[PDB]
Amino acid sequence: QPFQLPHFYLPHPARLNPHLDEARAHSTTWAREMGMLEGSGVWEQSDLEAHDYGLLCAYTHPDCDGPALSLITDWYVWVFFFDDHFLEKYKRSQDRLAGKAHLDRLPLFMPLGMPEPRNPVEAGLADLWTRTVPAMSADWRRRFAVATEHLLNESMWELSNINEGRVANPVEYIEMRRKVGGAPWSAGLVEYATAEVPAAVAGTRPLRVLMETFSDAVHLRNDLFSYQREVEDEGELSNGVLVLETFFGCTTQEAADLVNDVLTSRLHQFEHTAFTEVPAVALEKGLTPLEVAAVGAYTKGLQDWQSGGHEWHMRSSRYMNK
Ligand SMILES: NCCCC(O)(P(=O)(O)O)P(=O)(O)O
Ligand SMILES: [Mg+2]
Ligand SMILES: [Mg+2]
Ligand SMILES: [Mg+2]
Repeated sequence: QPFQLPHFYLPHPARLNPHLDEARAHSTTWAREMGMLEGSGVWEQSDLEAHDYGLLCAYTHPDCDGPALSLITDWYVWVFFFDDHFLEKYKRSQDRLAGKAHLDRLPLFMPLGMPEPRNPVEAGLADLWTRTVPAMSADWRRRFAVATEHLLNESMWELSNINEGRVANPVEYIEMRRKVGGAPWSAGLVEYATAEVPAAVAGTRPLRVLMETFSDAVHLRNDLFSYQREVEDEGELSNGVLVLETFFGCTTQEAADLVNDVLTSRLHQFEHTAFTEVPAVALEKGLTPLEVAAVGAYTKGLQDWQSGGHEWHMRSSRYMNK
């Protein structure tokens, strides 16, 4: 173990969806149906169960019913399969050209007909997209497809950095995980689980800031938990602890300690944003009682996502949690 986990700022206790065991059973079955287990070259069933994405989603989406949790869990099974698949098939061989082609096919499985799927990533996305889109607005649809594409562009950017040996500097790292990282995608599914953000406030600064603080915080937390795997097994350079470490030339523990202080700070700004800036713009735009409740449902969702996410990271076999 390369460093000891720091003292985390954890103000709000996590809650756990009672449909957890339902989500587990369904998603493991769905994974095999998509071809993500034996024969994938990526996961065996034992891997998927040890990662425990049912537990992740039950922690991060505590209030939705059994069917919603099952769909969300499949989404996360898919997003992590895509991550480990891309690593195993393209990153470890630094196959930038084949990676590009792989990624270029995936938008064909998010129509705003579809081709036949040739791999589990394509198969999973096709399935999820058809199951999810009918329940949401046409506007959520366009935003969610964009968010999913950003995730895809992220893998490319990361691979190119690995291939050229270039670690991003601290501002570059943050801005890149903001622009193409998976926080808007996660927040996209929080809306599915809670309510879509009223368009009257969706593009305003306080909701933008709310997303910035949410994004920074979730990535920095994961960086702390996955540094060991990423640095001494994967060769992944997209990690905040590694970014500070190379920039300052400090010890691993020193960088993790500062990363965590940055994390606590982002969490502070989230709380302030959620409590003050967002309610203010809700008044300024004259949202109805119903619209205000949707906003509150969503921001509350982000809070529970973060608290649950930490409890998951402390348990999943993906991470440095002893
Ligand atoms: N799509 C899921 C993202 C997975 C990660 O969180 P992990 O540390 O678990 O590998 P990332 O690769 O972004 O660091
Ligand atoms: Mg990744
Ligand atoms: Mg990863
Ligand atoms: Mg990580």
